[PDB]
Amino acid sequence: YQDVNCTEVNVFQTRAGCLIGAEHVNNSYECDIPIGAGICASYQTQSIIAYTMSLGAENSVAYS
Amino acid sequence: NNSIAIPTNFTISVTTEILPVSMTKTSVDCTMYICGDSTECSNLLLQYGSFCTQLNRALTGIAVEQDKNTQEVFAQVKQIYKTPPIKDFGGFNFSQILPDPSKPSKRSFIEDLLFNKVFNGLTVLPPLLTDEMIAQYTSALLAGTITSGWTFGAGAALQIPFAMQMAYRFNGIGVTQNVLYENQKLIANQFNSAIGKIQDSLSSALGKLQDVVNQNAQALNTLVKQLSSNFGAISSVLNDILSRLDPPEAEVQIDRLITGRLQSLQTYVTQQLIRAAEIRASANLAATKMSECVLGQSKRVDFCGKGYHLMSFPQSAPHGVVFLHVTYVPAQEKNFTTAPAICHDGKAHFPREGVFVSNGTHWFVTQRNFYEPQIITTDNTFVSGNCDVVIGIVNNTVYDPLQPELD
Amino acid sequence: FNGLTVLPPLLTDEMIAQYTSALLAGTITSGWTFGAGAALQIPFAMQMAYRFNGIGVTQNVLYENQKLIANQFNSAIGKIQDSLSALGKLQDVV
Amino acid sequence: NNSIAIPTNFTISVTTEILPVSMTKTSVDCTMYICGDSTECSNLLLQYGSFCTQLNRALTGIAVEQDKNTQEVFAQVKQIYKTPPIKDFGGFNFSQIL
Amino acid sequence: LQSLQTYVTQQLIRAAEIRASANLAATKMSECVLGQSKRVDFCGKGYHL
Ligand SMILES: *[C@@H]1O[C@H](CO)[C@@H](O[C@@H]2O[C@H](CO)[C@@H](O)[C@H](O)[C@H]2NC(C)=O)[C@H](O)[C@H]1NC(C)=O
Ligand SMILES: *[C@@H]1O[C@H](CO)[C@@H](O[C@@H]2O[C@H](CO)[C@@H](O)[C@H](O)[C@H]2NC(C)=O)[C@H](O)[C@H]1NC(C)=O
Ligand SMILES: *[C@@H]1O[C@H](CO)[C@@H](O[C@@H]2O[C@H](CO)[C@@H](O)[C@H](O)[C@H]2NC(C)=O)[C@H](O)[C@H]1NC(C)=O
Ligand SMILES: *[C@@H]1O[C@H](CO)[C@@H](O[C@@H]2O[C@H](CO)[C@@H](O)[C@H](O)[C@H]2NC(C)=O)[C@H](O)[C@H]1NC(C)=O
Ligand SMILES: *[C@@H]1O[C@H](CO)[C@@H](O[C@@H]2O[C@H](CO)[C@@H](O)[C@H](O)[C@H]2NC(C)=O)[C@H](O)[C@H]1NC(C)=O
Ligand SMILES: *[C@@H]1O[C@H](CO)[C@@H](O[C@@H]2O[C@H](CO)[C@@H](O)[C@H](O)[C@H]2NC(C)=O)[C@H](O)[C@H]1NC(C)=O
Ligand SMILES: *[C@@H]1O[C@H](CO)[C@@H](O[C@@H]2O[C@H](CO)[C@@H](O)[C@H](O)[C@H]2NC(C)=O)[C@H](O)[C@H]1NC(C)=O
Ligand SMILES: *[C@@H]1O[C@H](CO)[C@@H](O)[C@H](O)[C@H]1NC(C)=O
Ligand SMILES: *[C@@H]1O[C@H](CO)[C@@H](O)[C@H](O)[C@H]1NC(C)=O
Ligand SMILES: *[C@@H]1O[C@H](CO)[C@@H](O)[C@H](O)[C@H]1NC(C)=O
Repeated sequence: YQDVNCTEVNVFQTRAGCLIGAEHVNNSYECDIPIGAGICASYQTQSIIAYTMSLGAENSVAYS
Repeated sequence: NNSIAIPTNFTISVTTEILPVSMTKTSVDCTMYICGDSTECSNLLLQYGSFCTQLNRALTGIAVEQDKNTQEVFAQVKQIYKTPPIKDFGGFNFSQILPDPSKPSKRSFIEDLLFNKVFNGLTVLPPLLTDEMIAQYTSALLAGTITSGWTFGAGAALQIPFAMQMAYRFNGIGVTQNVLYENQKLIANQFNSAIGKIQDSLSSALGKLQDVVNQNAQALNTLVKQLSSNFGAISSVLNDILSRLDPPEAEVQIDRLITGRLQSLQTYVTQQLIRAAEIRASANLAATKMSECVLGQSKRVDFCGKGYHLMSFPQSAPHGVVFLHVTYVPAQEKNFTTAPAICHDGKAHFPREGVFVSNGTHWFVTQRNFYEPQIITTDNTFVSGNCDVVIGIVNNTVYDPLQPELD
Repeated sequence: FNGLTVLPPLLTDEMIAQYTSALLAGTITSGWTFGAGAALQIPFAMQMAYRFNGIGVTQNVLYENQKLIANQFNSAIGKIQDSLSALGKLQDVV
Repeated sequence: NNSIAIPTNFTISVTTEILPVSMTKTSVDCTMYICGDSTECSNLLLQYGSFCTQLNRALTGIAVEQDKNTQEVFAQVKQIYKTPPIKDFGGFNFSQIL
Repeated sequence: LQSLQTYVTQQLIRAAEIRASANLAATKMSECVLGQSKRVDFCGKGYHL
């Protein structure tokens, strides 16, 4: 639900609005379905999860 | 016909360039804009076909294209490179452009300056990428280009000392490495001063980014103000028409509002489509500029700044990208006398990579973009033909290195 | 007409001609040096030698065929005006 | 697999390329075109909102963009250079273009 | 009003096309006149001088 507070309609509240049916996780994966404001939805396993998209693998160049 | 001018010094100058990449994503709803939640208006509008489906489809397309533009402009890296904790770049100072942990959203100083410089059926969709993530892309690009040159733009990033990277760039712009290696401190000081000047100028310019925001706000305000026009009817309020008349003649006063509001909405959608096309062209140009000036060195004239392009830095903006083009500008020229080739022992000698210059008595060989005279030998020249066909030949000796050392 | 107005361009035609003449003079005299900063004079033959050096041809070829190159260039320039005396792309907009 | 061709001569060719850069800047008075200076028509047109304002804004934007295009295309030089009175260009003749 | 709106829309589209052409012309000037271009068939047919 876009730009709607979750009290006006398991249940997760994001900047893009209120999201129902997705489980918020602490992981960070690549974006499968773009939700908005840095949030994406994917189907892991059997269920739907909502996370923060990961920009990419971290890398530090051995510079001297 | 026998005079040339060659610079003896140079100045490192950094200039800015601002390109809009995206605009605000907006969506509208007919059933609440034209009708304002009234059943009879929807019943009458149902007779008009499926214009509103087309309008919604167009708005959705132009909203998706904005995220597509942002992704193609900024997401040009695979890894997220990080600057090493120790920063020893041969005297160069990137403190004003590198991310600051204490600053909000981990933005840089110049990024913070740039960011500080600048209902009823209408909704605004937030962008897919937030400001923090765009700033992280910019920081990754900056770290990669600082610590790897252009190698990371073609595959795995390969580390290299920064002084050697700038020596590579100098060689690319036609100046030998010894010129850079013997002037490292001066180049670093000039670069630092030029960087500070950009900060000073910005702290005191972003018209192109302001223009799109102003145009979008003006269009939305005009669309909202169009709701208070009767279009030659009794009033601009649906409820006034409803609860003052029965519906055999009130239905005639309603359709006029319907067609007026539909015309206004179609005009707004067409203007938005044209503006989105122009923004897409600008975003394509910005992506090309990023790929050709940041991930590499461009030989195109006046494409990555004014002068001989060395290397560029990107910076995030509210709805755009700011480039810091570092260019090589020659200065302090003195003009000499010149000959196309030298005749010696009946043979014409041409310079391998430079030109023949004379200060009045002696002849030398120097590179074209920097004054550095050398003694004319057989190692920096090649022989072709005899000295009776080329016009402008002068008489001089060519120093053969082998003869004196052998004897 | 009835409410139609044609605004005059800001840059008058002789001003554009002056820009073009300045560009031609800079190209002929300083080569490409004036495009990056201060104009640096250089004999035209050596600039053309530079330009051949840029396309993978040794500069001695120009210094051995200058007369032929100049004659061919003059003949081509003369042929251009005969070909002109086309502009459909400009006419279409009008 | 063992044959190559190498040129032994060359020709100098000049070709013309033509590109439009600007249009004719036109501005249309919405009220006088629509109504032809009649008060009643203006009064009825006032009921239609601010369409004429948007039309004039678009036309003015186009007119400004034309001058911006011309300035970008041509104003790429800082100083007005002048050719020397002599024409010692190594046998090259630029009389037709100077 | 309908005729005027149609005229304005067509003028806007034509102006966008002309602006694209003018950008191409400016790039061609900067890359063929102020320097030597290595791009194939960008500054004429053959090897640009
Ligand atoms: C090339 O230019 C630089 C700066 O434009 C010159 O360095 C300056 O030298 C003067 C003379 O002592 C100092 O007062 C300035 O502080 C120097 N500037 C900087 C930034 O260090 C340099 O001397 C010039 N080189 C030649 C050969 O003329
Ligand atoms: C790079 O430049 C920055 C300023 O742009 C330097 O940071 C400042 O340095 C001065 C001089 O000691 C300090 O007084 C300030 O507290 C520093 N921080 C600011 C102004 O925010 C930085 O030191 C320079 N880098 C190096 C290696 O010297
Ligand atoms: C290059 O040489 C020319 C030839 O003398 C110099 O041009 C003259 O400079 C003087 C000094 O300002 C002027 O009064 C003359 O009008 C110039 N033109 C002439 C004499 O035709 C020029 O100064 C030299 N370039 C440099 C950088 O010293
Ligand atoms: C032109 O450059 C030559 C470089 O050899 C100069 O000749 C030398 O000048 C120095 C400086 O006075 C003398 O110590 C040497 O004895 C000279 N000869 C040699 C072989 O080095 C010459 O003076 C310069 N001329 C001008 C007008 O600058
Ligand atoms: C360059 O040197 C050659 C030979 O050292 C000069 O050619 C001689 O010129 C004189 C006078 O014109 C003649 O008397 C000789 O017969 C020539 N000898 C040969 C072998 O050609 C030539 O003139 C010199 N060029 C300049 C410009 O001084
Ligand atoms: C290369 O081409 C040029 C011109 O295309 C040739 O020069 C011509 O030679 C013929 C034969 O004598 C003359 O009749 C023409 O007048 C010449 N053209 C010009 C413009 O002068 C040249 O012979 C060819 N071959 C070589 C090796 O240069
Ligand atoms: C440069 O070319 C022009 C023509 O494009 C030459 O002017 C012509 O010269 C011939 C004689 O060579 C005359 O018969 C014509 O009447 C001239 N046409 C004019 C003046 O319009 C000019 O002479 C050439 N320049 C050089 C230095 O040869
Ligand atoms: C949504 O409603 C809750 C409950 O009143 C409130 O605390 C919160 O501020 C509202 N807004 C958001 C964005 O959660
Ligand atoms: C995610 O991590 C936070 C810690 O910042 C924790 O409070 C929260 O319970 C975690 N949620 C899940 C679903 O693991
Ligand atoms: C240069 O021009 C002068 C005329 O001032 C002439 O005497 C000389 O022969 C010319 N030299 C060349 C190489 O063109």
